[PDB]
Amino acid sequence: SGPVPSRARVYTDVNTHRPSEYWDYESHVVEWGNQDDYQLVRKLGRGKYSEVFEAINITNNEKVVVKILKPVKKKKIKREIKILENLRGGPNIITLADIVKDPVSRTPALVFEHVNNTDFKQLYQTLTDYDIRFYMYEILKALDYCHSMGIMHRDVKPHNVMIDHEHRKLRLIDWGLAEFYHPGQEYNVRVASRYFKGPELLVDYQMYDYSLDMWSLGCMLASMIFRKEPFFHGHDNYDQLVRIAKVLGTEDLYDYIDKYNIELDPRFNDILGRHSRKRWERFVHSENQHLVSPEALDFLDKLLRYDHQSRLTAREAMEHPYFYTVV
Amino acid sequence: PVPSRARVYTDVNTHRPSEYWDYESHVVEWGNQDDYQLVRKLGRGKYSEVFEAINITNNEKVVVKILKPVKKKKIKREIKILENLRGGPNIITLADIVKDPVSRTPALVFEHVNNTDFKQLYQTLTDYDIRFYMYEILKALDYCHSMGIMHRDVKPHNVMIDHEHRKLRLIDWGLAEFYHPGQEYNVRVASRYFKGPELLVDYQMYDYSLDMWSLGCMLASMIFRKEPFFHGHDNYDQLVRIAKVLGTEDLYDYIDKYNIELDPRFNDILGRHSRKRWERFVHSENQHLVSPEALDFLDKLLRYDHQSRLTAREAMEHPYFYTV
Ligand SMILES: CCc1ccccc1-c1ccc(CNCCc2nc3cccc([N+](=O)O)c3[nH]2)cc1Cl
Ligand SMILES: CCc1ccccc1-c1ccc(CNCCc2nc3cccc([N+](=O)O)c3[nH]2)cc1Cl
Repeated sequence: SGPVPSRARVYTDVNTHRPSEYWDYESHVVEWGNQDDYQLVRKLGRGKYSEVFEAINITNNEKVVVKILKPVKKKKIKREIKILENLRGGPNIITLADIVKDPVSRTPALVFEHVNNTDFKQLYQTLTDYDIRFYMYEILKALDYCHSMGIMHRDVKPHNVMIDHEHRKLRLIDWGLAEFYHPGQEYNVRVASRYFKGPELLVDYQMYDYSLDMWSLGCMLASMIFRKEPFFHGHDNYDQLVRIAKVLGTEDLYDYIDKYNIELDPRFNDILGRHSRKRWERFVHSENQHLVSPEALDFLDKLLRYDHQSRLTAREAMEHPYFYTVV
Repeated sequence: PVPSRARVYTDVNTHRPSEYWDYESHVVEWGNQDDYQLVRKLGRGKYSEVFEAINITNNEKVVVKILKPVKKKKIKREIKILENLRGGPNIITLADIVKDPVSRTPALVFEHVNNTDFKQLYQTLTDYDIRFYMYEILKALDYCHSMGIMHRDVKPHNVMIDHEHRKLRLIDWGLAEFYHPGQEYNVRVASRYFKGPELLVDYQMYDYSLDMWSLGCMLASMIFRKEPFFHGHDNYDQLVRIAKVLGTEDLYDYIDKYNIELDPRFNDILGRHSRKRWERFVHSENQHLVSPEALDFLDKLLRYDHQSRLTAREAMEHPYFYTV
């Protein structure tokens, strides 16, 4: 008969009850302004099909961020623009300020609010237990907001979280893989970055939801509190599930695939093996014990679960004792 | 023109960091309006509509103000001021800042207020009631002035009263601004009947004392049962109506003192007028609200010279309030 259907435990019908205007990005009309009002200063990063720059707005002498997009897929550009317009002004969401094209190149470009990114390489050596709790709570405010707006980010990872530590400011960026949640919809599993992909993507279960972002957030928490980067170090997408099974165990993996009647790809036959369920306390060492606590391990255990339905939602996560010390 | 500054809270914003008063640099976090269900329309103002609503997460009634985004800088200003004053005595409480997912229209969520009708209070009000509520307004004004803010739109429409619970709230901070000594402000503020002489003669270096003139106009209308007290038909005529009570002599002394150049539009309409005695406005229908203390207090608020008017602090110490 095929796989068993599934739906989100929260914000299930938020898009169903809204007019098509909100979610039908293919029908959205994009107004491209003149890029002559912005002067490019320096390159910040170079991603797949995009380059990010620091720039200056000549009309008010203010710094901005300009993302120049390689127009490989026009439908994908309309999707990112519509999502950014819908989320504009939301808590800890990057703020879209303008949509422009250079007069001669006609290359699509997005203009955002400036963020003064601190170099993290020196920062994780000085980070405290409070700092991790504080910034994890800021990420959860962004996730509960975008999920309430019927949007899944689908690429949560440290590269997509900008922090200005001096001002204690955090922003969730790069909404290029984000999508609108419709119950019963089958999505493409080729999303997120390898180390952050949820088990649903790795076993080809297409009827996933906001809970995918909660797995990716758990991977980030485990790498920070244990000082192990990345936490699940796969070398390919099949090996990535084996790395997860070496921690969570193979017994609970079979319960997951049986609950949803998922057919395991034959490529897992010779590599999966048999693995015991490990205790989270086994990852504690002298270099990371100052970031670990019973509360932190209980919270991590409630995020890193095979069953997407059993993971905490962003709102449930915000009520956990791990955050009792934050404002 | 001659430079002027406030007699109180002069440098309160000067000694605070830039974050406090630089509203243009303030980051506004717009939440999801899906947590609120609109019930009914309460009122419709210029560039705003006020609705009674219910917060679905705690089953509590709230007030939701939907703003027409005519000027984005003005929205940031009102929000920053409401955030700075949040929780202050008799100040409307900002509870949330939201936008509807499809319309993206800016909206402010406030505490609920069960207002008693203004046209209904007017008949059963006593001398004590006027003294009590005037003191409640003074608590809000001394607080916002101490916080370096001038309301600039003090009028009865902006004061909500729950008479059953004896609760008062100063609302509509859309025209409010931060006071900086020596700053020149826009004179196109406040409602016609409540505009101070400084606004009418185009004197831009005004302060917190503007709010004390407006409060004076409110007191005069209540004790004398004359609404409004100064009934101008346009901004130029408004100055003539004040001149009919305070006289044209003291107006020229005010003008000369600050080297104000009178607009030529006043040439054929201002005329010559005598200074009237406050006792002349007492009649059979209002004598139960008038007293020597009330007239002395009123005389100390309604003065052309903004520097000579009582401060909210000085006003709170007047014998008129000895019974509250
Ligand atoms: C490590 C995961 C984690 C777990 C728990 C709490 C915080 C974090 C975290 C969160 C964020 C960062 C800092 N990430 C910066 C990523 C970044 N910095 C940039 C700088 C310039 C451009 C960038 N771009 O993507 O275009 C860019 N992207 C560092 C860390 Cl340590
Ligand atoms: C006895 C106090 C007093 C002393 C001196 C002069 C006037 C009064 C007075 C007399 C009546 C009122 C009541 N004004 C209500 C105005 C109002 N009622 C509303 C009801 C609904 C919405 C409103 N809004 O503007 O958003 C709104 N605004 C307030 C006051 Cl302060």
